[PDB]
Amino acid sequence: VKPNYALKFTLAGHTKAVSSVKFSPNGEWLASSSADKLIKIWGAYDGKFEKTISGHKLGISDVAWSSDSNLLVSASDDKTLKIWDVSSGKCLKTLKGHSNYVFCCNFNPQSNLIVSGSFDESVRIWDVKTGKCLKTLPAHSDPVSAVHFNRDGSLIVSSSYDGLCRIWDTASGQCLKTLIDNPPVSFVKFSPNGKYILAATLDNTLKLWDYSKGKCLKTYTGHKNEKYCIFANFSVTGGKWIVSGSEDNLVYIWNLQTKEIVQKLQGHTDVVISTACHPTENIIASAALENDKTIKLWKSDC
Amino acid sequence: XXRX
Repeated sequence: VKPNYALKFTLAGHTKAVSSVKFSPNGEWLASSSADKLIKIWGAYDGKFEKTISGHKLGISDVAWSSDSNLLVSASDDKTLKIWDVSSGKCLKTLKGHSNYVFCCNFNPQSNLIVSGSFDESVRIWDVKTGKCLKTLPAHSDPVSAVHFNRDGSLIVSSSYDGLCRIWDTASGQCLKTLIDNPPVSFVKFSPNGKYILAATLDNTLKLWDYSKGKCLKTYTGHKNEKYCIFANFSVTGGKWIVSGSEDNLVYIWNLQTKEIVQKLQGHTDVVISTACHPTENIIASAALENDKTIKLWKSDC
Repeated sequence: XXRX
């Protein structure tokens, strides 16, 4: 019925605001990016600092793991993305092409392509092994705030302050569908089955969309979100929830079916910009801004 | 951070 997330670890180490948290697919680590130009790797189960990854010249707005947990990609204001060897810590490739801050990024499930989103309003698709930009899409008329591949890598969803979500054909570059009132969309991703997409807007609202029927099935509210591109999550390991950061410093958990808030996690002392759900365990990591600078690990029975 |  209701989860019971409780605080386990507060991870400290970032010297400026934390931009995003992501559990590795093998469930062992957590990667965080931050305005302090650094990527930090932490233990998922113990909360222990493992290492720092540096090389970017300005801050970092996003970080994503490859499918085998061997690689990270990061999206920086220095106008580039970097591909990192998670074990050696070293930068394998530098992806150059964007003409402005790189904001969001992800591997495809196969993890031989990277998708990126920029303030130059393009979505770019990069070849992981060579590092070349295969496609540039003039995707939006406003900065791109999220990109994501679907279960099989054939589709890319993207969103923007322009108020639209757009679904793309990975292979052709063609735009397949557009979801439309139309307040700024600060985040989108596919559901795990890839049938719906989850979209956050700067009118304090998460919407769940039936992707193919192009219609809105459910809307979640109650949190504060009017400024920041906050990460939202499908929780699937126990009960089926929607999870999300909030600008009032809480982590919000909703019942996906009933739209009711089932829990609010108190503890952070600033906007929660990023939450992430563990691959197998009932565990949420959350990260906060300049007045907090910590990641928290919470665990539930369901 | 941009995002921050």
